[PDB]
Amino acid sequence: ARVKRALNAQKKRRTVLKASKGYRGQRSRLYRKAKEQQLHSLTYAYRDRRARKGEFRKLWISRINAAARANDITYNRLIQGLKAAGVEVDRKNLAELAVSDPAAFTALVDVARAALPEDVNAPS
Amino acid sequence: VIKLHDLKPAPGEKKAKTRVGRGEGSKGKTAGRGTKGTKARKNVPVMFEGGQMPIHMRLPKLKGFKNRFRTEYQVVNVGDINKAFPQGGTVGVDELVAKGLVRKNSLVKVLGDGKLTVKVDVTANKFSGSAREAITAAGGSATEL
Amino acid sequence: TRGEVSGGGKKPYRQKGTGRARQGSTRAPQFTGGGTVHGPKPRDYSQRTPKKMIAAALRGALSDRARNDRIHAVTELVEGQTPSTKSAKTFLGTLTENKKVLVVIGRTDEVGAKSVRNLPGVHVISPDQLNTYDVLNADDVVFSVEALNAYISANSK
Amino acid sequence: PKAKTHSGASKRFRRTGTGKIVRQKANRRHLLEHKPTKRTRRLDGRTTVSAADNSRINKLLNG
RNA sequence: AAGUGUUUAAGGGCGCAUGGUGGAUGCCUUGGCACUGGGAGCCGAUGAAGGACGUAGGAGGCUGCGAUAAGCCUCGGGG
RNA sequence: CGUAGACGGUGAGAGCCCGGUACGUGAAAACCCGACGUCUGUCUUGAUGGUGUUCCCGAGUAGCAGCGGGCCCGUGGAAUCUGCUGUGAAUCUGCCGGGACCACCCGGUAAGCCUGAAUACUUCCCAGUGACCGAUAGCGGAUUAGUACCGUGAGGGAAUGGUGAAAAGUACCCCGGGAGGGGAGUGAAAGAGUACCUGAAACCGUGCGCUUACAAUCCGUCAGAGCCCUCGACGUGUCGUGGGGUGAUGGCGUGCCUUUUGAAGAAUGAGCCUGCGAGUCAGGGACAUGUCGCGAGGUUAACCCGGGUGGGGUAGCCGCAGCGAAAGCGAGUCUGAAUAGGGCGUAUCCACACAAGAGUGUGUGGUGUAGUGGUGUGUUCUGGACCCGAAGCGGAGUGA
RNA sequence: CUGUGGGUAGGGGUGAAAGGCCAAUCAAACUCCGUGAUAGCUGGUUCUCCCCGAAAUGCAUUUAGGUGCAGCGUCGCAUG
RNA sequence: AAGUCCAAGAGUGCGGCAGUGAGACGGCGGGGGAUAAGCUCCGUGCGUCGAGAGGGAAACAGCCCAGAUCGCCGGCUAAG
RNA sequence: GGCAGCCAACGUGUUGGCUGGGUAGGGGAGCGUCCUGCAUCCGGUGAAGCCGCCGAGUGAUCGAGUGGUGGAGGGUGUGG
Ligand SMILES: [Mg+2]
Ligand SMILES: [Mg+2]
Ligand SMILES: [Mg+2]
Ligand SMILES: [Mg+2]
Ligand SMILES: [Mg+2]
Ligand SMILES: [Mg+2]
Ligand SMILES: [Mg+2]
Ligand SMILES: [Mg+2]
Ligand SMILES: [Mg+2]
Ligand SMILES: [Mg+2]
Ligand SMILES: [Mg+2]
Ligand SMILES: [Mg+2]
Ligand SMILES: [Mg+2]
Ligand SMILES: [Mg+2]
Ligand SMILES: [Mg+2]
Ligand SMILES: [Mg+2]
Ligand SMILES: [Mg+2]
Ligand SMILES: [Mg+2]
Ligand SMILES: [Mg+2]
Ligand SMILES: [Mg+2]
Ligand SMILES: [Mg+2]
Ligand SMILES: [Mg+2]
Ligand SMILES: [Mg+2]
Ligand SMILES: [Mg+2]
Ligand SMILES: [Mg+2]
Ligand SMILES: [Mg+2]
Ligand SMILES: [Mg+2]
Ligand SMILES: [Mg+2]
Ligand SMILES: [Mg+2]
Ligand SMILES: [Mg+2]
Ligand SMILES: [Mg+2]
Ligand SMILES: [Mg+2]
Ligand SMILES: [Mg+2]
Ligand SMILES: [Mg+2]
Ligand SMILES: [Mg+2]
Ligand SMILES: [Mg+2]
Ligand SMILES: [Mg+2]
Ligand SMILES: [Mg+2]
Ligand SMILES: [Mg+2]
Ligand SMILES: [Mg+2]
Ligand SMILES: [Mg+2]
Ligand SMILES: [Mg+2]
Ligand SMILES: [Mg+2]
Ligand SMILES: [Mg+2]
Ligand SMILES: [Mg+2]
Ligand SMILES: [Mg+2]
Ligand SMILES: [Mg+2]
Ligand SMILES: [Mg+2]
Ligand SMILES: [Mg+2]
Ligand SMILES: [Mg+2]
Ligand SMILES: [Mg+2]
Ligand SMILES: [Mg+2]
Ligand SMILES: [Mg+2]
Ligand SMILES: [Mg+2]
Ligand SMILES: [Mg+2]
Ligand SMILES: [Mg+2]
Ligand SMILES: [Mg+2]
Ligand SMILES: [Mg+2]
Ligand SMILES: [Mg+2]
Ligand SMILES: [Mg+2]
Ligand SMILES: [Mg+2]
Ligand SMILES: [Mg+2]
Ligand SMILES: [Mg+2]
Ligand SMILES: [Mg+2]
Ligand SMILES: [Mg+2]
Ligand SMILES: [Mg+2]
Ligand SMILES: [Mg+2]
Ligand SMILES: [Mg+2]
Ligand SMILES: [Mg+2]
Ligand SMILES: [Mg+2]
Ligand SMILES: [Mg+2]
Ligand SMILES: [Mg+2]
Ligand SMILES: [Mg+2]
Ligand SMILES: [Mg+2]
Ligand SMILES: [Mg+2]
Ligand SMILES: [Mg+2]
Ligand SMILES: [Mg+2]
Ligand SMILES: [Mg+2]
Ligand SMILES: [Mg+2]
Ligand SMILES: [Mg+2]
Ligand SMILES: [Mg+2]
Ligand SMILES: [Mg+2]
Ligand SMILES: [Mg+2]
Ligand SMILES: [Mg+2]
Ligand SMILES: [Mg+2]
Ligand SMILES: [Mg+2]
Ligand SMILES: [Mg+2]
Ligand SMILES: [Mg+2]
Ligand SMILES: [Mg+2]
Ligand SMILES: [Mg+2]
Ligand SMILES: [Mg+2]
Ligand SMILES: [Mg+2]
Ligand SMILES: [Mg+2]
Ligand SMILES: [Mg+2]
Ligand SMILES: [Mg+2]
Ligand SMILES: [Mg+2]
Repeated sequence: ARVKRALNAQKKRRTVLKASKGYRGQRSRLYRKAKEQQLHSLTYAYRDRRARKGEFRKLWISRINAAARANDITYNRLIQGLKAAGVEVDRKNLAELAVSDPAAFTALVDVARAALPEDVNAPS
Repeated sequence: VIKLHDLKPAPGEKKAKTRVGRGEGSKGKTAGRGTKGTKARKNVPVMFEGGQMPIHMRLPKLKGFKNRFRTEYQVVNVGDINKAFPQGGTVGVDELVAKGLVRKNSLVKVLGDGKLTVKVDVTANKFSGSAREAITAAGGSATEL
Repeated sequence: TRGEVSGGGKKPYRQKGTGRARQGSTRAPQFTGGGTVHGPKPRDYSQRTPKKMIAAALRGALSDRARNDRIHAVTELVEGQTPSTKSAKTFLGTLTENKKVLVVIGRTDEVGAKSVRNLPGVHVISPDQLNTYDVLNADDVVFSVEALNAYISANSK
Repeated sequence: PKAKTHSGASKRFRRTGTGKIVRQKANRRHLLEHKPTKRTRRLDGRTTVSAADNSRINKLLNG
C-alpha cells in the first residue's frame, strides 16, 4: 500500500503561501522562505498584541498631559486629584474628553484641583 | 441481529502505535535517542559494563554439580486427597492423574501436608513418613509400586 | 532492498576532493532507482486463536440469529434430479425477504447447491465448515434438516 | 530465532522458591591464610543480588 | 512680499486579471513483482546452447525462416 | 434467463450486444498411461523336521601407535567416526559396541554390493490469484534494453507511456521563402491539432489598480493618513457592528537548521520548485503492561481431513513444593555434635491462646492460594535492523 | 632514435633506483563478488495539541568527546 | 508542637521507558597562579542561563525586577 | 470574558478551588494521506485533481457551502 504524499503535502503549503501575500521579495513566492517569515510574523503579532495596550496608554497619557497643561495643571497632579475626588474615569475616555469636548475636561480639571491638598509638598 | 460492521474491539484493547521521527510535535529529529554517542546509532550489549570486570565474571561460579541421574518425583500432598475423593476408596497413580493432581507420565511421591480424613487406599511410587502415618492413621493403607 | 536491486557494486566516484556528497553506491535509498528501506516483504498473516474461542464465536453468532428468528430448516432447496435457480429462488423468497442468506447444506447434496449458487446474495457453505464470518454476513441462515442435524450432532457429545 | 541464555551468568546466579536471585560472595577462592575466619564465614553461603544489578542479571538469565 | 500646497516614474514593489513554459496531481495501462496448482525435468557428433550473414515486389528494425530461405509436404481442426 | 449475476470488451456502471462463463461435447497423428496376450525367466531326478564332529562365515582388514579431521565435546580422563604413516590377528569357549580402562552381562555380526516411498528445487510450458506496484514506482528494461552510450578489457549501463468514441488528423482561402498562424470546416469538445487526457509549482511576460527618485529597510508586525474597489442604509454624498487592495508615516524588531557554556552570527548545511529519501519485519524468542477466552488448569507442534478462514491431532510446554553440591529428605530442608542459632521455603490476611517486650515468636483453628493461550503497545535478542558515509581486507578474474 | 610483431601481471612484473612505471590512478593496478564491510566518529530522521519535565555530578573503566551502575525525569501500582 | 493540606502536585518501596555523565557566569568560603586572567580546580536546600519569554542596564545568555493559558483601544505596581 | 489539567461538593453535569514557560525526555488524546471487510450515500443533470470566493475549528486542518476549469469515479460511518 504505497501512498503518494502529494495530496497531504500541498495543504500546508497553500495555507502558508496564502498567508504570505504582500510579502516583498521571495518571502511571498517560496513555501520555505514564506514559512520562515510566518514564524517571525506570528511571534511579532503576539508581541505587538501584548504591547498595543501599552502604546495606546502612552498615547492617551500624552494627550491628557498636553490638555492638562493647557488648563494649567500637571498630568500627575491632575490624576492624583481625580483619584482623591473619587471620579474614576480611565485614561482612554479621559483622552476622548481632552480631544472632543474641552469644556468637560476643563470642568474635570476644576474638580481635580478642588479635591487636592492645600500643600502637595506637605509631610503628610 | 449483529452484522459484520457491528463488531468492535473491547475498550482498551487496541493502542495506537508510536510512529517516531515524524515531526517535532511528538518525537522528532532524534526519535527519543537524544544526542550522539554509542547509543545514538546502535545499542549496548547487556553483558557490557564499560570494560570493568562484569557482574557475570567477577563472581564465583556456583558450587556443585548436576547429577544427570537425578530421580525427580511429582508430588501430591495428602490434603488434596480429601478434596479429590469425597469418600476415599482406591486411589492409584492413574486415577489420581485424572483429577489433575500430577502430570500424566511421571514418578509420583505422596507428601503429608494437609489433613486427611477419609478411608483411602493409596498406591504411588513413593511416600513420605508423615504421609504414610496420615494414610494409615485415617484408616487406609498405602503400598509402593 | 538496497542489495537486491541491479548494479550498485561500484562506489560511484572518489570519496574526497570532488565537492559532492559522499555516496557509496547508486542503489542507495536516496537515489532514484535505489533500494527501498523498510518496504514490504511477503508475510503470513494468519494468527492461531484458541479452539474454544472460535467455537464460542460460532455459537454466539448462531444464537444471535436464533434469538431473532433468522434460522430456518427445510427438507431441501429444490425437488431433485435437476438444478433450477428459478424455483429455488421462489422458495427462498417465500422463506425470507432479506438480501443475504447462508444456505448450509450437506456436501453430497449437489442438486440443491447448484440451484441456489447463482443468486446474487446467497452464500453456500457446508455444516462442518461453519464459521462466524459467514453467519454474521447473512441476515438469515437457512439450514437443511440433514445439515442442522449434522451440526447439532457434531456438538452433542 | 529463540533467545539464548547467557551461559556465564547461569552458572553464577540462581533463583529461590519465591523468585529472588541469589549469588555467591567473592574473595574466598585462595589467599585464605591471612583472612580471619570471621571474614571467611561472612563471605560464604548465598546472598540476594542487589536491586541495582537485578535488572541486568534478569536479562542475562532469561536471555 | 512672507507662508502654505496637488501633479513627475527612467525604473522598482505589491494585488489582481490574463497568457507562456514546465510536466506534478488525479484517473489509467499491451509492463512488472510475489505466489498457488499442475506439467516437464534435460539439449548435443542424426552437430547443441547461442550467433553471423542472407531471405518479402519495393530502404531499415523486431519476428519467422535458410539458397526448398515471412516458407515446402502429409494428417487433423476451423472457417 | 440462471447448473451461466467469473471476467473482459462495446461511444459512460451491461446476467439478457460481443468474446465468453455454468455445463457439456471432440482427435487423424504423435506422445505419456494403464490392461490383456505373444515373449522372458525361474521352481518342481524330488520334500520335511531330527541325531553326533571337522571345515567355513569378506586380510595388508580389525586392532595398536604417531600426527591430524570431525563429533555438544577447543586434547581433555576422551570413548564412537575418520585421513596419512608405521606395525599388524583370529573364524564363533571368535570379533565389535555399550564415553578412559578391567570383569561380568546385554546388543550385534565389520572389513561385498543393489534398493521405491515419504524430502529439495524451477531454466521452460499451462492455468490462475493478490487489504502487490502503476511510469522518478514495478524488473536494469511498459518505448530501439542489456539497447544507445562509457571502457583496451573484465565490465558498467541509461532516458523515452496517455489526441479522440471514431482520423472524422483541419479541403479551400489569406499573411509568410518556409516555420508559424488567421478565417473556413471536423468533432460533444480543437480551454482535445498527431509540440496532442488533467495541466500544479518554480521560472517568464503583458494589461490595470495603489505606491515609490533627502533616503540607511532580517524586509515583518502593531498603529496609521491618502487613494481605489465592493456590500448595506438613508438618500442623491455621508455613515456603518462593514469587507477587500495599496500603503506616506510612527513604535518594536539580530533568518532557519544543526551543534554548542554560549551563534543574527564572520561555525555547519541549504540557488529555487515539483516528485522521491530514514525505528520496519520474522520468531509458540525475553520482560512489562492493556484486552479477551477458559480456569487448578491452560494450550496444542509437526501432522491428517476441509477449493476457505473450519475440524481433528496429548507429543510436548507452562502452572501445580521446596531445601540441598549431591545421595537424599519433603512443609520442610541445608549446615551442625546440637529440640542451637541462621539460610531458603512453607500465597495472604483474621482470631484465640501459650512465651518474651531483643525488634515479636510459636501453635491451634479459620480464609483459602492463579495460571495459561490468543492478541494490541513499549523495550529488548538474532538478523544489513532508523537512514547515509571511509581509508582499506579477502576470493576469482581483466589488463604491457 | 624509430616502425612492425612479440614476452614479463599484482605482494606480482619491470626499474642506469625516483617507491619510478604497470591504460589521464600505484607505499601494492583495475573489475566483479564476500557486501547493505566496519566506523566509541560526522551528518540526516517527515503531522498536531494536552500534562509533567531533567543532567552536564559520584564510582569503575585499554578509561578520559564512549559505556555500566548510582543520583536527577516520566508513567503505573502500593503507602499516606 | 504546629503550619501548609479541594496542595507541596511533597516523601518512601516495586516496576516499564528514559535522557544525562563537554556546563557557564554572578554572590559567599578556599587551593593553583603574581593572593593576574572573560584562567583553572573544589564547597554552598546559593542564584540566574542552559531549558526563560516580558521590563531595566544605550546595545549586551549568566546582573536587577518578574516566571508568558488566550483575548481586551481598563486599573495598580516592581527594578529603573 | 474564553479554554484546559488536577481535585472536591452536591450529585451524575454542573459548580467551585488550585494550577497550565519550557530543551533532552516520559505519558495522553488527535489531524491529514492511501489500501481494504461490512453498511449506507453521491456522480456525464458532471467524480477526482487543480484554481478561486465566502466562511469555520483550540491545533494539525475543514468546508455533502459555493463558482471556474475538468471528464469517471468518489463521500461518510464502524472495524482492519
Ligand atoms: Mg503589502
Ligand atoms: Mg504490528
Ligand atoms: Mg525536538
Ligand atoms: Mg528538525
Ligand atoms: Mg527513549
Ligand atoms: Mg545529530
Ligand atoms: Mg556530547
Ligand atoms: Mg546517549
Ligand atoms: Mg550478543
Ligand atoms: Mg551489490
Ligand atoms: Mg560547492
Ligand atoms: Mg563500501
Ligand atoms: Mg526500482
Ligand atoms: Mg485448528
Ligand atoms: Mg548451559
Ligand atoms: Mg577452594
Ligand atoms: Mg581460615
Ligand atoms: Mg511607476
Ligand atoms: Mg537423464
Ligand atoms: Mg531478420
Ligand atoms: Mg487441411
Ligand atoms: Mg462485468
Ligand atoms: Mg562378516
Ligand atoms: Mg578434534
Ligand atoms: Mg576426542
Ligand atoms: Mg547406494
Ligand atoms: Mg523504470
Ligand atoms: Mg503521471
Ligand atoms: Mg532504471
Ligand atoms: Mg567500445
Ligand atoms: Mg462544429
Ligand atoms: Mg473538455
Ligand atoms: Mg507540452
Ligand atoms: Mg494538454
Ligand atoms: Mg520623497
Ligand atoms: Mg540609525
Ligand atoms: Mg514599519
Ligand atoms: Mg528597528
Ligand atoms: Mg563541530
Ligand atoms: Mg556549535
Ligand atoms: Mg567553543
Ligand atoms: Mg551562516
Ligand atoms: Mg554574514
Ligand atoms: Mg564543525
Ligand atoms: Mg553553502
Ligand atoms: Mg530520490
Ligand atoms: Mg515480533
Ligand atoms: Mg535444586
Ligand atoms: Mg561449613
Ligand atoms: Mg530453620
Ligand atoms: Mg487472563
Ligand atoms: Mg501481551
Ligand atoms: Mg581488492
Ligand atoms: Mg594479460
Ligand atoms: Mg629496433
Ligand atoms: Mg603484445
Ligand atoms: Mg616496485
Ligand atoms: Mg581504465
Ligand atoms: Mg598512470
Ligand atoms: Mg596487490
Ligand atoms: Mg595490501
Ligand atoms: Mg558479511
Ligand atoms: Mg553504517
Ligand atoms: Mg511545569
Ligand atoms: Mg583494564
Ligand atoms: Mg545511566
Ligand atoms: Mg524509575
Ligand atoms: Mg505546610
Ligand atoms: Mg502545584
Ligand atoms: Mg514531583
Ligand atoms: Mg565521560
Ligand atoms: Mg565531565
Ligand atoms: Mg561545573
Ligand atoms: Mg571558564
Ligand atoms: Mg572566588
Ligand atoms: Mg588554584
Ligand atoms: Mg573562569
Ligand atoms: Mg560557584
Ligand atoms: Mg546543551
Ligand atoms: Mg530574559
Ligand atoms: Mg531557570
Ligand atoms: Mg537581590
Ligand atoms: Mg500609577
Ligand atoms: Mg521605586
Ligand atoms: Mg475548572
Ligand atoms: Mg506547559
Ligand atoms: Mg504560569
Ligand atoms: Mg520533547
Ligand atoms: Mg479526503
Ligand atoms: Mg471503510
Ligand atoms: Mg449510483
Ligand atoms: Mg455530455
Ligand atoms: Mg482514489
Ligand atoms: Mg462546469
Ligand atoms: Mg470541481
Ligand atoms: Mg485505522
